[PDB]
This record gives sequence, structure tokens and C-alpha cells, in this order.
Amino acid sequence: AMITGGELVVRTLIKAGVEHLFGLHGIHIDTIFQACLDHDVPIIDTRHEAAAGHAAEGYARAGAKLGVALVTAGGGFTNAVTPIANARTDRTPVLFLTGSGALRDDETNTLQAGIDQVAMAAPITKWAHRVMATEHIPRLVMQAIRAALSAPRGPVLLDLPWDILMNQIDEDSVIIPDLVLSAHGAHPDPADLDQALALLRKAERPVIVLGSEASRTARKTALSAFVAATGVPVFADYEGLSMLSGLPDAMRGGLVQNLYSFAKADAAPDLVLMLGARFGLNTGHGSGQLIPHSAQVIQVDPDACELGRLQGIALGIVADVGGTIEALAQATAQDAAWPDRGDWCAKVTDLAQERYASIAAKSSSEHALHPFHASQVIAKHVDAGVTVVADGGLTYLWLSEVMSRVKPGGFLCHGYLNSMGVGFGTALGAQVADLEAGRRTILVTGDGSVGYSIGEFDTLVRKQLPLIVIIMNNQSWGWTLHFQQLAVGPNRVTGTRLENGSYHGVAAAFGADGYHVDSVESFSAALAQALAHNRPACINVAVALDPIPPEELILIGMDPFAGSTENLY
Amino acid sequence: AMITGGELVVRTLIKAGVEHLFGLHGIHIDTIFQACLDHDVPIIDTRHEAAAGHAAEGYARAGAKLGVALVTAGGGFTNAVTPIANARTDRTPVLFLTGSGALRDDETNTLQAGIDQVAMAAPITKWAHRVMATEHIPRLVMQAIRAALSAPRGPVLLDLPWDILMNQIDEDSVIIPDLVLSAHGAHPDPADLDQALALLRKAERPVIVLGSEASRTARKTALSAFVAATGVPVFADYEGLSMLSGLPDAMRGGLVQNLYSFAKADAAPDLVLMLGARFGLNTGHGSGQLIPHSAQVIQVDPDACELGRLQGIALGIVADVGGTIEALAQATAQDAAWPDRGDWCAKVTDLAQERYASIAAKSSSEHALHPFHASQVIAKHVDAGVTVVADGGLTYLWLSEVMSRVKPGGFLCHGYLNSMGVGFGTALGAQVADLEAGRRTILVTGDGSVGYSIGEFDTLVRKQLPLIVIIMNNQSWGWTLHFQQLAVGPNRVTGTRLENGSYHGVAAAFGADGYHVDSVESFSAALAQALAHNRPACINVAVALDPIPPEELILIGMDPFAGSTENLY
Amino acid sequence: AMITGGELVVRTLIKAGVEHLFGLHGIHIDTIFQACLDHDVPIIDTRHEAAAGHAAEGYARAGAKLGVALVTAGGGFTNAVTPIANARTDRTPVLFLTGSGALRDDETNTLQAGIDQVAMAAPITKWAHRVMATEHIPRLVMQAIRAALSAPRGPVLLDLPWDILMNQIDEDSVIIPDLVLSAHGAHPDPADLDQALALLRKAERPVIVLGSEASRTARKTALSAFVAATGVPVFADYEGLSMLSGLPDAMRGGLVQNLYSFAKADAAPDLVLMLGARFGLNTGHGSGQLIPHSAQVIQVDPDACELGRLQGIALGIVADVGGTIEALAQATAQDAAWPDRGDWCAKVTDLAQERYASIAAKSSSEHALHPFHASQVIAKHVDAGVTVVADGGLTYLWLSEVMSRVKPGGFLCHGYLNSMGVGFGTALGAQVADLEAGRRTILVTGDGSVGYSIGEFDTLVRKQLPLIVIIMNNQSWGWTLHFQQLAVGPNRVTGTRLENGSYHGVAAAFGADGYHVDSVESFSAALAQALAHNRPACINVAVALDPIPPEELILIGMDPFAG
Ligand SMILES: Cc1ncc(C[n+]2csc(CCOP(=O)(O)OP(=O)(O)O)c2C)c(N)n1
Ligand SMILES: Cc1ncc(C[n+]2csc(CCOP(=O)(O)OP(=O)(O)O)c2C)c(N)n1
Ligand SMILES: Cc1ncc(C[n+]2csc(CCOP(=O)(O)OP(=O)(O)O)c2C)c(N)n1
Ligand SMILES: [Mg+2]
Ligand SMILES: [Mg+2]
Ligand SMILES: [Mg+2]
Repeated sequence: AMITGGELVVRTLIKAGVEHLFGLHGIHIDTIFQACLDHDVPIIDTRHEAAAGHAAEGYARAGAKLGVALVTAGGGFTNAVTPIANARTDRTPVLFLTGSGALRDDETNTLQAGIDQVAMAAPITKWAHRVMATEHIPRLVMQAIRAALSAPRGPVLLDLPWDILMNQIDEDSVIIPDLVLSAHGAHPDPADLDQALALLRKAERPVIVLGSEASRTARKTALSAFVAATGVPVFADYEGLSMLSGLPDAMRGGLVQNLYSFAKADAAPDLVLMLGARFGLNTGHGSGQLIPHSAQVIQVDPDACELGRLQGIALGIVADVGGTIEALAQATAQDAAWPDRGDWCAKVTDLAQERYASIAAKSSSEHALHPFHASQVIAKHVDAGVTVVADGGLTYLWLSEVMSRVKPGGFLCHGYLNSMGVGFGTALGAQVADLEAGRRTILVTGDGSVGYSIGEFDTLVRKQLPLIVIIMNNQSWGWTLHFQQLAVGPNRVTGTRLENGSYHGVAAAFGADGYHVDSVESFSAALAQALAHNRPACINVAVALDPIPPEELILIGMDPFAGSTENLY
Repeated sequence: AMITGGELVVRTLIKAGVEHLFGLHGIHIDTIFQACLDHDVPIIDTRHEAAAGHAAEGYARAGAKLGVALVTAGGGFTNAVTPIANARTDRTPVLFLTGSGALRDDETNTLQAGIDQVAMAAPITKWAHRVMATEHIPRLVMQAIRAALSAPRGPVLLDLPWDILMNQIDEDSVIIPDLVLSAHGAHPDPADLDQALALLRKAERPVIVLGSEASRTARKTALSAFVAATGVPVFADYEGLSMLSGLPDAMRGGLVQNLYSFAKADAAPDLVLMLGARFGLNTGHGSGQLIPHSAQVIQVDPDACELGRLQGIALGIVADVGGTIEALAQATAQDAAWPDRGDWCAKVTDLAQERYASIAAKSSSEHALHPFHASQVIAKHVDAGVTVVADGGLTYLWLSEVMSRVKPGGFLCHGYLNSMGVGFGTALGAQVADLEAGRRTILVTGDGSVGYSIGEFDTLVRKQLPLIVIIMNNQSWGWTLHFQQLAVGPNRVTGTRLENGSYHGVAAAFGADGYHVDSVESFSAALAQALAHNRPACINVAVALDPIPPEELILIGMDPFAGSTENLY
Repeated sequence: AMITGGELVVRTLIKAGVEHLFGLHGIHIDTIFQACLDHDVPIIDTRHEAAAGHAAEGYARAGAKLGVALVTAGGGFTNAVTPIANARTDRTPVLFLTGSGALRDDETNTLQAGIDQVAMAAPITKWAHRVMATEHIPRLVMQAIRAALSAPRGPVLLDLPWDILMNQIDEDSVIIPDLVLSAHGAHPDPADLDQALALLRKAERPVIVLGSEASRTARKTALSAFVAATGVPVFADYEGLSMLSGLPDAMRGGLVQNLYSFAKADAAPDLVLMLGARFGLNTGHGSGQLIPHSAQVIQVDPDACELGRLQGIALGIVADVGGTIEALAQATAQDAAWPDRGDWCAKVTDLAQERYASIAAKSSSEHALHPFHASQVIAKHVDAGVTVVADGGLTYLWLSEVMSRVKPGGFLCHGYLNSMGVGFGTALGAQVADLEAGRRTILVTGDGSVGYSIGEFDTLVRKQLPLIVIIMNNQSWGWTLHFQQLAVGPNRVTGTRLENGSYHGVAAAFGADGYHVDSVESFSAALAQALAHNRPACINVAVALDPIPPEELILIGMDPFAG
């Protein structure tokens, strides 16, 4: 039979294992919506293309698989640009399918046409391309999927002109290729692997740090077997934290940020094995505050430019992170036993403890709910059956202090782009993936950031996605207000106050359950109750603004744990 | 004294006459917020960068002046991309100021950095540039303003690296240039002008069509004097419609779409004077449906590629539209004796009438409020003291039928990009400009499109902007649903229903006045009352979905006014 | 009948008035070569795409019309990039037609395909676009031509996929549009024009400076009538110099660089009317060395960002330069009352004189032929019947000192890009245009720069283009060597010597007439003889390296006329 170009798209996605799409309808892509309808492939349709974009990101990250976003020509594409950029930075594998104007109508000042969408996306994608012929669709879709999924993972843009999608062709005349692309990543040269293990055995206080590429491959069995065998404690940036959840307690270092205080306590690591973590925002750049200059660093990353980017390293390996973990588990399952490391792991715990307890002791909820105390209420409920997504500024910095000591099913935080607002879309897509794994999704966001995508409460009710949305409400763009006060002056605060709005009332108006709470008592009760029902909820938590999370000070070169501190201004 | 780079920005803006900015705070652009604070330049801060972007568009269009938008690095910029694209298409003069990462921190995988923001904006701006030195700021800002304001007007992107803004400089060591750029546009060669007037005198049924460039220059006095002298009826696309408001009734043709039916009534124009209207979506492309092939066309546009783009023309002039209008008023005040044209203007009116009355007769509100009847309620209140902004799909197509016969102060509709959602931001900025002119702003949007920027109700309350928001609510993405039914089949509707949500309840939760109405009685009453108070309001109007506006059919090559019609698909 | 897409291209070009193309063949564009063959439209085929590119630039500038370049997919396009960039900077109207891979074969790692040619050209063109359908060809070609010819003039790239050109369609089913685009540019608002004239009358020592846009419009009659009426002296950057050739001697200021010394002699202009000249390399940037800070400046340019770019100005007008000249001629033929200015014009001449005579007196050919003396030999032959093209570094700086006082038919020099090597292609295309106007073309280039395109001697012989090529040979990349020795040190010279090669012997080997000369006697004789025959020639002129032209020192902030 004759079939549309939109039909060729969907047949090809199906063959690649895609089971959900995220998008927002337009006539230019209707052929694709119609094919999905015929094939029972759900499309999670949102109220903003950005939210669809971020949802496909969230589905990808929470599910360790390909996310797919689908947007129409013109405004559709331009509204998807923030998700694309965020995926590029975060190394998230998303295929963005966009419509564009018909090639037949090129340069007619017509509806939604006239944007060079590929030129716009080229600098924020692994690959961006416009399809010139209907027969090409299946190979170019499959090619795009291979680009997205190979290491380092990333976003890909495929532009599908309206006429190219509406054109019909004989199904007997075009092949739909399979997805033939090894799931097992490339391993290191054995010589390099041996050299790494030689260094690791010789080392006195070694640590491992995991990045995004370790979550994408999700090689949990190999990882736990490798750590079980060597005894080495493991830390991670935010993307890598859920990979620590299946490790024996005594070797979970938690978030890499805890390494801060080690130098001051004469316990700086002398070896660091970086598995797909990068020198950048989460690892203290080239400063040495987390990853010491004096330490022998072994870095594994699929992108050779990332190796020793900001610091000298002892050994640099271009390989897949997953394949590397696998190879380490192999090499390690057969050789002599490894040195003890029990004393070193006890140290790591003890320091994570001191940090936590120092914050606990400093935090009061006497006059208003302290953000730390609010974050602790959430942690009580974080097991393997929960995915936590984090947005906001101060909100997530506070939340980060409770996360090292619990074992989340998933944990999705900001990446280098720090784009406020992305959390809602992200969490929605995470929740889609999580229903399939029987997990529950919780978004912890700030009163500012929730504003960006607050329409998606509609989408939760319509699609019966039981996401819980917790709003740490400090009546402000909090982090930026703090900058204004600290970096400029007491009364130079301007454009950062949000002294208005009933966010639970908004959610109620869209049909979600709305709670407003202001204390530890009331918040625990409300969260328990929302977790008990399989319904979407919004909990508006009134929270203090003044308190300064330690990571605020650290990310501008000040010691939050000393007595005094110089302001670099 | 020493002053920041952000300070140089603001001093330069001030000197160009800018009195408001639209934006959303980030640390990377705080220097600019601080300078505005010192100089009492208000920044209208929104809940989404897109809304700020569109608000500067709206301020520009409603005010016939430069709009300025201000966004931070990374996500700030990516969230502004849809406004930039829309400005490019609509020929709207907006200066977009964006932060970016410090040049000192280039390539350190740091916070919000690493997006080639200029590369992304190059293909949708008149000019995009990244400032390399603090001393350059004033000349490059002024240069950007000149680029934006010269014909054809358009958006400009100026990227200001964080370190460049924070750097301090002796004020005595850098000059702030004036804005030296003639406000009077260039005129046509007199030979060409004479040839145009020769043709216009010779012609039997001439018309004038105005585009966006005629609103930007706003030469209302010259225009009315030229029309007074020649007797020629004047039509306009959406951007040009407010320029007809000061003309004698007998010569207001209204929206250019009314030309549709003229051919069928043996009254096709034999001359068309296109002043900055373009061959494209609003003028029936190259089809000849509105601007006949047989007619002698005289086209004036500042962009030479636009001339006879899709059709042959008799005479093509590259000049400013405003200067051309001025020149015509001159030439025409001299000779001053022109043929009658009363019969022809009566015809034009009569046909506009027939159209209107045919729709009136076809429209029933017996079982649910018909969108035409809803649009008529709004028209009762459209005088020179109102700016109407329009968003949605079906919603604005219906509204277009009542607009020709009233005289709005401003009227801001979609352009070629047809980007749903832009109206809220647009209207907000329009309202800022309109307080200065004592005008009231009304947004007419669809239940889908309001979702995109629904957070900006917060902004209305915080900033006490008394915008009225009317939501034509048909429980759906209406236009796309119609496509699905018409172009594909009865029960191929999918991803276009929005059978949920209390939008007035949302507005109430943000502190705006909320009304829900479902009849002509109740809606008139609610609008009167919201117009009487100087407060922001949201009126949720329940409205029928089935009715098909004539422009739906016309924009896909079908006759809504015949009896039968062939489906092109 | 059925016709190819290449045929639609050529029919459309014809209708726009195009009479020559410059290019180099490939299978991807053969359809266009075949159509040109049928319609007797010559294609000047070169040995390098760059030379074709520059030749279309040269044809455009010398002829004041559209130049058209034609290159194949892949390497064809990448080789044309330098011409495109140069046209963008110099505001030269060129349409670049490039092939690319078939849309049917997109992403098959096939022959010459896989370069995003539009992305590459976007940042150096007025417009760059890839044609998606054969029916679109005539409107998009014509649209591109309108883009190129409207102010400010510039290059346009139109990418034509192989399958799109080979496709056939019914000729009756697509319209070839006319070129409907006013030749008369837009004029200033009269209020602005009156304000300008008010200023010009009030001024005590006014001058006019012409840029490229004045050559493109070539409104010589209006210009001469405006100057005749106001008495104001006129200067120009290199592109504008040929527009001074038809003015009365007493009002020719010559090259704008002569304004240097006026401040020192207490005679700095107090008003400057900039017609399409820009603040930049040729006008002393924002320094005030040429266009004084104390002067009231009136700037006219079609590009509003150019107005007061580097300096404050009194009045800024966005309009076509040609239309503005026309409008000034009109306003000025009415009122008819203007102040004398004879004393001021005498001053201008007298300062141009002092400069020239100071160089003359300083220049010796005792031990080897001095470049100034070589430039003087050339000037003897520069009348309205000659186009001079200039390449090289030191070579053109020296040559510039003899050009103000002669009246060339055309004069084509470097622009802001200063791209060495472009002169050969440029001059070749200039010569094509000039045969039609009965003018002779002379290229004055350096021994370095001639190397870039030396294959085009083949093209001269094959196409019987009687271009004369003069090589100022100082055995070196001269200007850069000077930098090395003066900015860094006596014996830090490295990578700048070219102590090898018989360039006249090369030309002989390609069939051109070759001369080698080393004195004033021998050079005059050789140039006379080459100008007497209607044959292509190469004169290799041995010339001194040490002498420092004044503009070398000026372009790095030093006074060559002090102490
Ligand atoms: C898209 C975007 N806009 C603005 C910023 C700048 N920014 C950094 S933190 C912050 C405040 C967010 O406030 P909120 O979400 O309420 O959480 P809180 O700071 O109070 O924890 C802002 C605006 C950004 N990073 N991204
Ligand atoms: C940003 C964007 N997304 C999607 C579309 C496709 N589209 C065109 S009309 C329309 C429906 C708008 O519905 P609504 O705003 O409720 O107005 P209605 O047609 O129902 O009156 C859509 C989604 C678009 N043009 N732009
Ligand atoms: C394409 C290019 N490459 C290099 C340069 C740098 N450059 C400036 S002047 C010059 C020397 C030119 O030598 P020549 O043509 O012999 O003239 P001369 O200065 O010796 O008279 C060079 C190489 C340039 N401007 N363009
Ligand atoms: Mg907050
Ligand atoms: Mg709707
Ligand atoms: Mg040399």
C-alpha cells in the first residue's frame, strides 16, 4: 500500500524500540500523529513545546534509553531550543523531530516557514539535518538514533519538511533498517587498564567519581562487583548519584561535593578515577578543591577533549564508560585480593557525617521552616522506588545535603546550563518512564522555577501522571537575591522578589490536589497523604529565605565551615 | 568615577531614548539591573524569558519605538529565541541584550556557559554580535540600535560576556555617542514617484495596501492627507490596520483579506499600491486571489528581494515606507486635483458589508456561544483608546471579521510565524506602552495559547498592569482539530483536545479578577465591568468549536461563500 | 518543449541583462554550460575557481554592473570562498552560482557532496540559499540578483543541486520574471538634504569623500553638476577614485589619504560629506587623522550601522548614494548661489603637490629602480582609456602616490580584506568588460601576489585577453618583510624572502609576451611596446626593496613627513 512519510518515521521509531513520544501537535506533523494512533504509540502531548522537550530528556534519563520529542514547524522548533541545549550539555540522548515548511513552498513568506532550523541547532546538537526526500526517512531516522545513542550521548535534530511527510510511497519500495548498533560499549586497551589498576592498588586513599555516561549505560552489576572486589569508595556528580544506590553502604561516598573538606582534614585523595565525570562546574573546575592537584588522576571519557581539560592527569583513556566498568569488573574478578581500605572508607563516612551534622546543628525552624528541615522531610521517603527531580536554586543546593545518605531510584538535577524551569517537563517525562518501572516521581522546585511550566498541571491531570510537585516557596528568585545582597549590597535587591501567588490554588484550578503547609508537622503529613494516593499533587511549602546553603558559598570560593571568610566580590 | 560595563550599557540606552526594559534577572546581567535602579529605568521582570522577549516586541509595536529585552546567559538566551524569530519575521525593532559566560572562563565547562549564542541567532536577526571589550559597549550598543531601527526594522542580538559587564572603567575615558540617525526615511526617486502617480490617476479601481513598515514610521498625518487628496481606498494586513484608524470612513477598506470576493463581483482592482506589504501569507501569496495578476502593481519596500517576489509587478521601488508616504503627501498637495472615486469606495464598503452580513446570518448562538457573536461583543468596546492583541487560531480568524469596521488604537496579531502563545507576553508589553498613551489593552487568545505563558498573571498583579485577558475557550487546540477532521477524517482527532482546566480560577489564584461566562449577556456584562476597573482581569468565555471561520477555508484554497467547494487536502 | 533546470538559469540571467559568465566546468553544472552554448553567452573559463570568482568581481567593478561566477560542487564552491568574502567587504555585486550534490543522493558519502555550502557562505554574503525545486529557479535567481544589486551592493550565493539542474520541465509551465527593480536609488528626505546643504554653505573648508557605492551607481553627470555648482573639492578612497576622473581639475582632491597633512598646515576640513565612504581602514578609522574630530561630518550610507561607527557625526542619512548625488545636483541647480572656494581648492592642490614633490625629491634610482620612479612610468599612460588594477603590498602603496594626479578610466585596488593574489583574476574580468568599452587593462602586482594565480596566463592566451601584467619584483613578500625588520629587528627576517623565479619566463611558457627590465629607460620602452600590440604581456620589473612608502608609516601611526 501507499504510506505517508510520517508513517515511515513511526515504523522506523518502532523498530528502534521507541514506545512513547513527547510533543505538541501542528498540522505540519499530523502524519506522524496519525501513524502513532494507528500503531498505538502514545504521544504525551503537553501545553508548551519546551516541556515536551524536557520531558523527553526526563524520560531518557530516568529510563536509561532514547527519548523522543516531536514539535511542529516554526514556533514549534524555536520553543524546543532550550531542551536541545540542555540535552547537549547534560549528554542526554534525545531525538528531536521537527516539522518545517514544504520544500515546494520554499521562499513564499508562508505560514511557519522561513527559519533555518538546522543552522540554529547545529551548534547545540551532535547532529542536525533536514531530510530532502521521503525515501530517505528510514535510514536518516535510524542514523540519527545511532548518533544520539553512541557515546557521548547527546541530542540530535531531524527536520522533516511538510511535503516530505505528506508524500506517499509504495511500502514495497523502501526498507526499514534495523537498529544495528552494539549495546556493549568499547573497552580500554588492556595495557591502559592494567596501568590504571596498578595505580589503584598502589594508592593509599583512592576514590572513584561517576558522571552522566555511567547512568546511560547503567552497568550496575559490573560496578558493584568491581567495588566489592577493590574496596574503593565511590562518589558521583548529580547525574551519577543513582548509580551509587546499589552499592554496599561502606563504599558510598555520595555526592562529589563532599570531597571539599577532605584537604583541611589531611585526607585528600591521592588517586581519583574519573568515570565520565568532567572537569567543570560539579567537580570544582581546575581549582583542586575536590579533585586535588597532588592526586594521580585517571580519567575515562569518550570525548578526548575532556581529558585533563583543566588539570594535569596521570592517565587518559578514550572509551565508553560502561564498557570500561565492565572491563574493570573482569580484570578484578580474577587477580589477587586487594588491600584493605576499611580505615579509608570509615574516614569518608565520618567526614560526610561531620558535614551533615554541622548543618543540622546550625539550622533552626523556630520562626519559619528552614529549607534543610524541609529537605529532611523529603528524604524519609526516598528509597529505590522513587525518582527525585530537582529545580530551583537555593532549593536544590539545600536538597543536595540530604541526598548523599539515601538511595534514590533516580535523581535528576541541573547540569552545567543551570536552566531554571526545566524541572517540571523533566519530571513529567521521568514519571512516564517510571510508571513502567513502578516508581514514583517527586519534583522539588522553587517558587520561581515552577512559574516557567506551570501549565503542565493540566497535562498531569489529562494524562493521569501522578507526579508530586513540591514547591519550596521563599517568595523570591532566591539564589539571585542572595547574590544581590552578598555581591553588591544590603539594599540593592531588585527584580528578584516574588511576593505573590497561590501555587496550590493554581494546581487546584487545573484539577490537581493542592496542599499549603508551613511546618515540619504539616509537611510530613501532606507528603505522606499525597504519596498514599495515585494522583497528581502540588504541595506549597512556605520556607525561609535568609539561610545560606553551604554550596552557595563554596561555588564562589568561600569556606562555609571555617569561622571567618574573605569576599572576592 | 569608575563605572561598570553594565552602567555603560544603560547610559547608552538612556541616550537613545529607552525608558523601559523587559527581562528576567540572572547574576550575569546584574550590573545592568543595578544601573537601571540608579537611573530609575524600570525593568518589567517576567516569569519566563520568552514572555519578556515578546513583551519588548509588544512595547515596540504598540508604541512605534524600540523595544528592549534583557536576558541572562545560557537558558536565558535559549528561552528568548522564539521572540527573536518572531520579531525577524514581523519586522519588529527589538534589541535583545543577552549575558554570556566570562571570556576569562571560556571553555571551562562552567555555569551557563558554552552555548554559541551568536551562531544560534545569526540566521534570525539583522545583526548578532558578541562584545569583546568593555570600552566597546557604547558604540556597539548604539550601532545595534541603528541596525534595529533602520528599514526594514528587525531584531538585533548583542551578547555581553559577564566579565565584560563587571569590568570597571574611567567614565572620563569613553564617550557615549548620541543616536544620530535620521528619523525621516529615504524617499523614492521623483521619476519613480511620478510614474506611480501617473498610473494611479489612469487607474479605474485602485487600492492601497499597508504593511508593517507603515506602522513603524507612523506617518498618520501625511497618510491621511494623501488619501484625502486622491480618494483611494486603503486596506492593510494585520500590522497595518491601526494605521487606517485616522482615515475618513469612506476610504477605509479594512483588512486586505476582504479583497477575496471582489473578482467574483467583477470588481477586481486594476491597480494596487503596496506600501511595505509583502507577497506572502497575508496577501494570498502569488495566487492572485487578493492582488490580481491582471492588476498593475506598484510595490514599495526597503528590501529589494521582496519586490515581485511571487508575482510580476509594474513598478518596484526601494525606499522607506514612511518617507514614501511623506513624498506622496507632498506631490499630491501640489497638483491636488484627482478623479472622483466615490462610486468605487461605495463598492468597497458594500462588499465588506456583504461579507459581514453573510457571516452574521450564518451564525447561531442557540446552543452555545458562537465565536462571531463573541467577537462582536468585543468590537463594541474598540475605539481609539484600546489596543487589541490577538493569539489563538480559530479565535483570531473569527475576530478578524469584526475588526475592519472598527477603529482600534492598536492591533497586534500573528505574523508569518504563527507562533501560538506569544500573545500574553506581547500584550503585557503593549500595555506598558499604552499606560503612557492612556490606552487600555485587551488580549483575545485561545484556551490552548494562553497555556504557554499563563504564569504572567503573576506579573500583571505585581506590576499593576491592568491588562484584560479574554480566553475564547473551545476545549481544544481548535484550528489543528479542524484540520484533523477536514483534511484526514471524522474520527482521526488526536492530540488536539483540551477538555480540562479552570483558567479563570488560575488567574484568581495569582490575584487577578476572574470571570467565567458562556453567553452574550454574561460576557458583555463581564467585559464592561472589567473595563470599568483599573485592574487586571481574565474572562473565560465558553465558546462553540464546530463553526468554521471563512478564513479557515480561504487559507487552504476553498470558497466559503459559494455553495459547493472541492477539497484540496 | 521540455528544458533543463540549467536552461532556466540561463534564460533568467539573460533577461537580467547578463552577457558573460566566469567559471570553471564540472559535471554538476554542465546543464548551464550547455544552455550558454546554445544562447551564445560566453563563459570565461579559468584555471582556478578563485580566479573566476575574482574575475566576476572585476567585471562588476570595471563595468558598474552585475558579475556572475559559476562553480561546481564541493571543491568548486570551497575554492570560490575568498572571492565571496572579498566581494562582501568591498560591496561588489556578484551572483555566485554553485553546484552541489543531488538531493536524491543526500547523505550517501558521494562525490563532491556533503559540504553545507550555504552555512559556509551565510556569514559572508547578503544572501545564501539552496534551491529545493526546479520550478523555483527563475524567481530565486531573479530574487538573488535583486539582493545583489540593491544598496549596499554585495555578493549572493545560490546553490543549485545537480538533480534540480538536470530535471526537465515544460517551458510553458514556469514564468521567467523580468528584472523589475528601479535603477534610480532612494533619495534623502528633503529636510535632511536641506540641513546638509545649510551646513555645507556655512562651512569654511569643506570636502567630499566618495566610497564604493558611488562607483556602483556611476552617477557622473549629477556629480559633476553638483561639484560645478558648489565648488567643493572631492576626495575618494580607492574604489571611488575613478569617479573623480570626469571632474574639473581644480576640484579633484584625489585619494582621501592626502588629507593626512592638512592638520599640520592649519587647514583641516571643518566639514566632511561622506558619500558611501565608511569609517575604517581607508579613512583613518576613528583616529581623526583624515576626517577631523573638530569637523562637522555628514554621512550618507545605505547601511545604518555604518553611520558614526567610530566617530561622532552631525547628520546621518540612510539613502542610496547615487540617489543622494542626484538629489544634490537637483537642489543645487535651483538655488544657484554658492560661496567662492577657489582659495580652498588651491590649497588642496598645493598640499597634494607638496606631498608628491617631497617623495620625488626623496626617491633615488641610482643603485636600483626605485618603486616611485617605476610607478611614474606607468602614470604616463593612464588616461580615460585605461583601467588600472593593483595588488601587492608595498607595490600598491607606492603606486597610490601617482594616482591622484591622473584620470584613470577605472582603478581597482584592495579593500579592507587586503587579500594578496586577487589582482590577477580581478584584472582578467576587468579586461573582459573593458574590451566592450574599448579600454585597456593594466595589472600592477608584486612578485609574491602574482604567484597565487600565475596559471591565468594560460587563460589570457586561450581567450585572447590583451591584459598587461606588470610585476614589481623586489624578491620578497615586501610589506611583511618590512614589518619584520622595523617592528622586530634587523635580522628577524624569516619566511618573507622570495629570492627565486623568472616570472617573464613563466608567462613566455604559457604563450604570453615576456619582458624583463630593470631601469626607467628599459621599462618605458617595454610598456610602450606592450601597449602598442593587442596581445597579453608580462613585464618583470626589478625594483628596490628598502624604500619605505609614506603610507607604510602612516598606517602604523608614524609621520613620514616630519623632521
Ligand atoms: C532560564 C534561567 N533564567 C534565569 C536564571 C538565573 N537564576 C539562577 S538561580 C535563580 C532563582 C531561582 O529561584 P527559585 O526557583 O525560586 O528557587 P530558589 O532560588 O528560591 O531556591 C535564577 C533566576 C537561570 N539560571 N536560568
Ligand atoms: C508554537 C506553536 N505550536 C503549535 C502550533 C500549531 N497550531 C496552529 S493553531 C493551533 C491551535 C491553537 O488553539 P487555541 O490557542 O486554543 O485557539 P483555537 O484554534 O482553539 O481558537 C496550533 C496548536 C503553532 N502554530 N505554534
Ligand atoms: C592571502 C594573504 N596572505 C598573506 C597576507 C599578508 N601580506 C600582506 S602584504 C604581503 C606581501 C605581498 O608581497 P608582494 O605581492 O611581493 O608585494 P610587495 O609588498 O613585496 O610589494 C603579505 C604576504 C595577505 N594580506 N593576504
Ligand atoms: Mg524561590
Ligand atoms: Mg482552543
Ligand atoms: Mg614583493
